[PDB]
Amino acid sequence: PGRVTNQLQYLHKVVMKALWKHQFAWPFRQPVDAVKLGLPDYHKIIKQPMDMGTIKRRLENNYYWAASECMQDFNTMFTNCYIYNKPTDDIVLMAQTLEKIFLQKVASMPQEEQEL
Amino acid sequence: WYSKKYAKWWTVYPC
Repeated sequence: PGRVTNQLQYLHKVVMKALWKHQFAWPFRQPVDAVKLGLPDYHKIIKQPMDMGTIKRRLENNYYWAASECMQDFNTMFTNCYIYNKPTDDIVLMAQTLEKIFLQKVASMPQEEQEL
Repeated sequence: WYSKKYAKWWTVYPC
């Protein structure tokens, strides 16, 4: 039930392009491995894991029907990091840096969504 | 493995 829209193509070709290459992207390109990291409480706190590797694949595979779905996955990723981790943890500053770039890129997105 | 608290110690995915 997926579509290609102008906003989803923008989120793929402009927003994700910028975030995927960023120096702080590496913890977020793939799901958190709570076993490997030794975080037995991770999945007790985070009930909807999300990462940029999953988002990127959904964009590539036209999984989304509408840009809001992709925006929601980005918000889940960032909030998940802020909820699980502590405010002074490095990972949170990395996530906030990525969120700043996300927001700056989204600010130039077409304001109206249309299928292509 | 990496530390969430000290994540910036690592420049790339350490696995």
